Amino acid sequence: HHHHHMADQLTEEQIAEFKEAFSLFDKDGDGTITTKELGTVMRSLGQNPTEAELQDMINEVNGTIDFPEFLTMMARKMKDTDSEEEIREAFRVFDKDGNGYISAAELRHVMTNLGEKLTDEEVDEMIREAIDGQVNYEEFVQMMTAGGEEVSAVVLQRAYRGHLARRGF
Repeated sequence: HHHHHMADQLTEEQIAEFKEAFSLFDKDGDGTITTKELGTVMRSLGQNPTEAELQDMINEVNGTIDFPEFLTMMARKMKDTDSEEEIREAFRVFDKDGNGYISAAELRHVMTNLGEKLTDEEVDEMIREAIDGQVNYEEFVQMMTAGGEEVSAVVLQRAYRGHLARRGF
């Protein structure tokens, strides 16, 4: 019926690169790898899934992974890696002294005055989830992962609204 695939988001070079790496881990040449190789082939390709991510991927699966499933796994993890990096860069934009912290006051301010402005209810929940009144934003990012300032603001608001949606259920 349909032709769409996550691999549509991959370049031809990536497909070839992922194919070479995958096959490098296929021992008996049956076109599949075992679940215990998944983490290592992903790392060999520059992706570092956490133990939880790996467990989630494996649960989606005779204990083997076929190539199209692997391409899908790669494409989805690459998307998450890119988003996570973008969220970190967006926070870094608002870290004026670059020390890895943002004041609760400053975070609340940029979230409500720039971009797709957070409501008082959204932002107050944000501050609650984020304080020692300093926000270690690296920790906040890891927690969410389970002008220049304008674009950065929207990155954070969309990331946070995504987190809120998941939490509402």
